Amino acid sequence: FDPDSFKNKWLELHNNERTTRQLDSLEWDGDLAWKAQQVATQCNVDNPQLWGDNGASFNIGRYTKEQAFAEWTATSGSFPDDRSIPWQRIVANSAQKVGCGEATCVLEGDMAYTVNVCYYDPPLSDYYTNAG
Repeated sequence: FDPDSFKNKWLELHNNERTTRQLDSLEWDGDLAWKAQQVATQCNVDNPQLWGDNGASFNIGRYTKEQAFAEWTATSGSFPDDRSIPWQRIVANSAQKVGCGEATCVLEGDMAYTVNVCYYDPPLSDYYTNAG
């Protein structure tokens, strides 16, 4: 595990997407990244145990960073419906900060797959607030 490159890759993926669209870059926040790992550690994509006011303000996904990120941005198509929220978290105007974390989990007696989680601050709100 190389932390410095880890932060770089995640930030680049996020900031590429927003740079294209004339948006301010996101800054890394360690606290979020920690919380991200707390959630990542559980090996539970469907029913994570969450804590905090911003507990739900996160994306979750399987495999490599690129694959996981793409799967979120792929949801752009149906904006502004609730199916596109993954993508909304990434490109919300209001959003300032991201932190990501990972965990290696195992398909029982088969193979190991990475789990990725990113947290966002401020958390996503209503349609109007998000673009403010």
